[PDB]
Amino acid sequence: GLIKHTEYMEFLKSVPTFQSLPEEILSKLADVLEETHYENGEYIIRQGARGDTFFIISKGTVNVTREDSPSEDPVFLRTLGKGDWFGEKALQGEDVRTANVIAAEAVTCLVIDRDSFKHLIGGLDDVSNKAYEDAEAKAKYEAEAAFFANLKLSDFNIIDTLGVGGFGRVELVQLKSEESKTFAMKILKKRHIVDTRQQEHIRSEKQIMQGAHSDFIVRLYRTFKDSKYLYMLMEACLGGELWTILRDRGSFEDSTTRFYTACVVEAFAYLHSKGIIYRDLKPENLILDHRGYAKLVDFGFAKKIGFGKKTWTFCGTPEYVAPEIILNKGHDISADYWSLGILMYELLTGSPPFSGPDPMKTYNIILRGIDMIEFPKKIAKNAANLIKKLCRDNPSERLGNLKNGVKDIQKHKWFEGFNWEGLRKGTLTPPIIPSVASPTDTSNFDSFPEDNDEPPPDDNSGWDIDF
Ligand SMILES: Nc1cc(C(=O)O)ccc1CN1CCC[C@H](O[C@H](CO)c2cc(Cl)cc(Cl)c2)[C@@H]1c1ccccc1
Repeated sequence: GLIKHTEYMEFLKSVPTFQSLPEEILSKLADVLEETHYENGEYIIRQGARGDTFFIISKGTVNVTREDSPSEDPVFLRTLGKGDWFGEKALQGEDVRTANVIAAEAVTCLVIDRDSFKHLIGGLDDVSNKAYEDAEAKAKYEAEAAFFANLKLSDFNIIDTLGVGGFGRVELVQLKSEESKTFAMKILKKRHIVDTRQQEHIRSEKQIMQGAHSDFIVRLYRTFKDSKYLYMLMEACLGGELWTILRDRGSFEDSTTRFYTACVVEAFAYLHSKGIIYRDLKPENLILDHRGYAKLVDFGFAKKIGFGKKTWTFCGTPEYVAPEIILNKGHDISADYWSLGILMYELLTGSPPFSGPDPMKTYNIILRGIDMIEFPKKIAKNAANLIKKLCRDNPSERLGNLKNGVKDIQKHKWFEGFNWEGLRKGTLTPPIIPSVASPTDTSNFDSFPEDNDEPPPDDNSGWDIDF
């Protein structure tokens, strides 16, 4: 019906999830959705029954209940109303109903069975599948956040240590209910953060790392907190630290360094797309997963900046600080292209190019520039040429900040023959293949002694409110 199709259309444009979708999808949905009516107390879905239908509530309210066992009272889960929906798993295949949906008053639902939804999905356009992916990604992450929001620290067990410092430590943890699932738990002493004045640094680290979805960045699922520590639940990358592998090997070959530099270029293309400066690039910030792919791990100095704006915080290890940071001229994402040049040089030779006996002396040699360095014979011509373009003194003139952004780095002669697409798909063979026997294998990390020392003092000031 023309009227009914427009009423369905105007109703679908009022639902927060469906309104982003194109007109083709919303119109084709309106062409096949059908109305079903219920009354107060009537069961729409019964737990344990089989089903092949998804419901969108267009009028009234429903009570969602469930029983954990046959000899137990039903536990009330939630109440849903106009614009909400339920029964979606019946579209994806699984028929058994895991909860009752009972009408709280007179209800109308717009329904679409499994076969109709499948037939609608089966024949669609190429543009029609692109905004569908954005909405599927958005709801796939909100569902991930909800899975982790249910968990507590008491649901995990410590396996072994991955790293130790003044900050605290990084532990390989296993989820008690699923032994195939292991994570890297970074446990920070709140006292060390307060003594170093990193309250806002750790606060933006949580915001950046959780919102980031890149295969070249370590995921941060959630955080926890208690009176002494902050806990950051991350993706376990069991291939090992790039700094220990670099230490063990001395330096990396040209092709080896190229694959790791390419991993950082992808991570930076993603961060720079969101207006985020990384600022902490060095071999210690890279970790290999079980395949040998490299990912950025630490977002302590990272910062969300506005398009066309600069920042002025003097931060970082002196050898990796860009000249505009030393000179207090303000900096943006182009300080990461400088860092990329420093990383290439250290990975190819075992040492970064600029280093004095203290910070001030290191800053003095940086201000002298990359054209004042005698490049080792070890560094290939194309690699030396790319380093000099990445480490141009003026950030405006720096490669990656020119006409085509990061594409100017990707198109450089050093990367000729490099399969960027194969790297993004995960089919490019990495240069060092780590040996990982299981999710609990920590043999690619150094051994750490257990911490026998006293716990740090309690910190009950509410700067950690969001953790
Ligand atoms: N939450 C979540 C978790 C996961 C995961 O766990 O991986 C995956 C997906 C989602 C998002 N998903 C949830 C259910 C409702 C909707 O999806 C159904 C098809 O199931 C649907 C019904 C109609 Cl009538 C019309 C359209 Cl366009 C879609 C929505 C969705 C929203 C937009 C696009 C696709 C799906």
